[PDB]
Amino acid sequence: LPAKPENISCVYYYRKNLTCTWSPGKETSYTQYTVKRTYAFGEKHDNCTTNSRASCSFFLPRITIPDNYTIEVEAENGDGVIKSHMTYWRLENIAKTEPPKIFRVKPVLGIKRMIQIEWIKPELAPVSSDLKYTLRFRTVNSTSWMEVNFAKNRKDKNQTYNLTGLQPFTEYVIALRCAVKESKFWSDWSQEKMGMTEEGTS
Amino acid sequence: LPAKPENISCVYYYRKNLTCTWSPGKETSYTQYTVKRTYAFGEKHDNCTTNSRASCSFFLPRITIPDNYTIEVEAENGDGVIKSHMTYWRLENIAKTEPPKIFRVKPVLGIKRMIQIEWIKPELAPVSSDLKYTLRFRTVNSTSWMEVNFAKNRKDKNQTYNLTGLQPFTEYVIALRCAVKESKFWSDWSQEKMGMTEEGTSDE
Amino acid sequence: QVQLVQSGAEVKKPGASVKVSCKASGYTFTGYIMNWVRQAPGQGLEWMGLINPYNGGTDYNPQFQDRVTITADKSTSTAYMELSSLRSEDTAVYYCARDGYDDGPYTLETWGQGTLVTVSSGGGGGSDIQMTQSPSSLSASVGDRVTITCQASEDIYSFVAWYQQKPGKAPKLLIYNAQTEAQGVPSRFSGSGSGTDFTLTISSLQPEDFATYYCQHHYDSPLTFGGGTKVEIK
Amino acid sequence: QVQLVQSGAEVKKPGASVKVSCKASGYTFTGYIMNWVRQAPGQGLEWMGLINPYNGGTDYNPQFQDRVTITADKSTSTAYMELSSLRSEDTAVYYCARDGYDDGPYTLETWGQGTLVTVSSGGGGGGGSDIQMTQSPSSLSASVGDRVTITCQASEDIYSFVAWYQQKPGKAPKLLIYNAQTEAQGVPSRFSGSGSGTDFTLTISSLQPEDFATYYCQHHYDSPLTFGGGTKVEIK
Ligand SMILES: *[C@@H]1O[C@H](CO)[C@@H](O[C@@H]2O[C@H](CO)[C@@H](O)[C@H](O)[C@H]2NC(C)=O)[C@H](O)[C@H]1NC(C)=O
Ligand SMILES: *[C@@H]1O[C@H](CO)[C@@H](O)[C@H](O)[C@H]1NC(C)=O
Ligand SMILES: *[C@@H]1O[C@H](CO)[C@@H](O)[C@H](O)[C@H]1NC(C)=O
Ligand SMILES: *[C@@H]1O[C@H](CO)[C@@H](O)[C@H](O)[C@H]1NC(C)=O
Ligand SMILES: *[C@@H]1O[C@H](CO)[C@@H](O)[C@H](O)[C@H]1NC(C)=O
Ligand SMILES: O=S(=O)(O)CCN(CCO)CCO
Repeated sequence: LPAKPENISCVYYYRKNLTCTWSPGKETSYTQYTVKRTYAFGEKHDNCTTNSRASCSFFLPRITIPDNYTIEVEAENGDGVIKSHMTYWRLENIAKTEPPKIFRVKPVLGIKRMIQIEWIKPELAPVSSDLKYTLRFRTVNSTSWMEVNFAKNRKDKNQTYNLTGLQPFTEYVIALRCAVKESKFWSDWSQEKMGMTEEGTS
Repeated sequence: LPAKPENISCVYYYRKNLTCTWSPGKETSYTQYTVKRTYAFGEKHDNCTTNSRASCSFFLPRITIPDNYTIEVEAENGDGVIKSHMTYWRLENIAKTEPPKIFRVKPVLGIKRMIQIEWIKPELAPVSSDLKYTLRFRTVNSTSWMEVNFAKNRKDKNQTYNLTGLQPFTEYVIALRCAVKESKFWSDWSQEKMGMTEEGTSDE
Repeated sequence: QVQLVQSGAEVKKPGASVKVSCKASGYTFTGYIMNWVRQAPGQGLEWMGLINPYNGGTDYNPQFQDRVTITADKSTSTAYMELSSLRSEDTAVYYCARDGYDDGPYTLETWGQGTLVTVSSGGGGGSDIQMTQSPSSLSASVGDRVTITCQASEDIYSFVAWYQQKPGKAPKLLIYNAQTEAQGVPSRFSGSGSGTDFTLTISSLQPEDFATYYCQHHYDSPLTFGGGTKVEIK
Repeated sequence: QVQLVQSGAEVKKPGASVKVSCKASGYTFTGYIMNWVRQAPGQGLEWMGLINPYNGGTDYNPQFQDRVTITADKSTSTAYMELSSLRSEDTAVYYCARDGYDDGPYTLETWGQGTLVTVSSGGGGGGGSDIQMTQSPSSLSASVGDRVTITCQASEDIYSFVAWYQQKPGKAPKLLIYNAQTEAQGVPSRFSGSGSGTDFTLTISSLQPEDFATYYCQHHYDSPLTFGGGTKVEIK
């Protein structure tokens, strides 16, 4: 018999694909994998297949979000068939977006020891979701990053952030990443951008 | 009446298009132009049209080379139609190719006061015609070009040229252009390529 | 060297269409006219048409002018011949051929290996859901409550959408998932139901609402629509 | 704002094909499924198919499997719908539509303005030649070493615009002669052509084994190009 598929892992690249990978085990003779997906809260059924980690992908329009969906991987070789343990997924929890893009990194006039970052959202992102963010920043010379986190409401159109607690007349390198609030999968960091605080502390 | 078309001028961009332009004349009311072409030594007929230098283009497969063809531009307005003088052409005489591409500029080993240039023909090139070439060259110093002409038989496959009489151990900047033997329209110059003569004067 | 490599054999039912490809290499693609020719089994040669890849200009044999489309893609050096409305008499080997002699245009100097197209009787969500709507028309007055019904041949849970179509206009989505209002839909429109039985209700009919209404399952492909209900003015 | 702008009206002959475009703007083209739907005059909606511009995957209504191609071009944010083997019943308005609700896939949230396609005999750079070529004999049997001559006759004066091809069993035709008497490249010297006006001959001075084949003439005056019916040279 083939090994029992295990270590099933799925990622939803938002409006691109849903990929599930798994540990196939020792592949001793030609094995076919079939990933059986139940979705739309138990009401719809898709499959994808592959052969001799392993990987398999689903696409719009057979994805809905939000969703609770199940995955089981069947392996079949000459000797016979075997199914993995069932796995249970919340799609929003595994949704990954492209990074944001910062276009402006400069302070507001008169206000010391602070920089303001403005960015656009990734072009593809679920409008019916809150976004969380992590902004990493280091000075020109700095080796280690510092990070701060913040959340933005789905309805909040203001895509700025006031970064306080900084040093005067120092230049900071900055990068930004986002994800839906409920997701474990952060975007890749944005491209780095630079800016400088104003002099003084008044 | 329209002004009689005149200054008819034609260029055959090889295996792209034949274009004939002309001086239209007075622009008194809308003028529709018809270029009547007789080609294939008088055995075939084409035309193109345009409206309001005015311009008109012919395409493969309605082009043979070599060829003697004629052009006549008719202009029509409200008053009525007017013809130009018939003009007479050899397509090979107005055939323009794209530039060659030099890929090697190096002395023959041990041979003094000379560089050998090797090139490839333009991507579209009439295999049936003999080619002529100009090779332009100058030292890196120079603000001025020297030129030499040469020809290659169509049957000749050797696409090198020995530029001689150069200075010892000198860098030269070089460019090449070509055309069919019968044509008065040179290609643009190739991209420039640099090379250097060996040291010394006696061949070794 | 000059080569034309055509696509593989095809078998098609009467009334289908076929698209054959011809990939050119070893020369500048836009510099040469590409012709298409066919030969039925044991028969002679028939010219179909040509294209000039330089500007897309085509020239078709009028015996096929309607049914034949020749295209060319510079980026891939590939020509294509499509024949539409296939009949059994179109069974043949289809050849592309380059016209290459500077002093002999309209001749066929380099040929592809040819493509057999056979035309014969011997030439995806898999749902099979019918939607019926009732009634096909009704007459109402401004202010009336109106209810339109949609029936699915099978249990489709709550995967139904409703569209409004005004005269001369594209449909607009009103409702999906049986009951979710689409963006910018007046609240007088509501949907309900699940399973096989669905309704759209208009609580108070306004002048703009005299229109045709369509339901559609959105379970899985193929998608099918109800036959529509026309809401007309009494 | 999301816009879908379709190409203009079409009139096509029965038997022809049509290709409608649908130009998308105001959103990431590859992030949303595009559907095509049609509506015949005075009738309901029928779904035709969709494409996923992310990877080109299509899904077609089986009622048009042999006929519909849907394509998408990322560079121009444009989706296309081709329908071949048109019949009068294909007369309809054709709509592209975006599937845009995250919680409602397979619904049609944004629509193009529609493209009317009418199929009727009123729908639909040619040389206008009408030249017939006949050959004689239609077949002949001969021996290695024989001189053989084959004739071709044109229905009108075509000067010397005649070509000859050889087609060996199983193979594409090969050009032997053009302009009535110019040998194509790699053609043995035992092949020669002559004639002008209406009457042309091909002569094989000494028939070799490779030469047993079918020979076609063709005029190359102007389109439409036509061929003779062929002369099959067979082994005695
Ligand atoms: C005929 O061919 C000529 C030669 O390539 C074309 O001219 C070029 O046109 C492009 C686009 O307008 C220009 O950017 C090039 O610089 C032109 N080159 C030269 C040498 O003039 C011309 O447009 C063609 N004409 C037609 C109608 O196809
Ligand atoms: C899914 O999307 C990811 C991220 O863009 C990509 O790397 C992967 O190849 C995609 N898989 C398929 C099969 O489309
Ligand atoms: C989906 O799963 C979540 C987490 O288990 C649960 O809270 C929720 O009730 C489920 N949603 C629906 C609509 O059934
Ligand atoms: C035609 O050419 C002649 C001589 O070059 C010139 O004088 C004349 O003005 C031209 N005709 C025009 C510009 O219409
Ligand atoms: C073409 O013209 C040239 C001179 O203008 C002439 O020598 C030649 O014979 C002509 N070709 C023919 C065969 O008409
Ligand atoms: O050599 S060609 O350019 O073909 C001929 C061009 N002219 C004739 C028309 O202008 C000179 C002939 O005497």
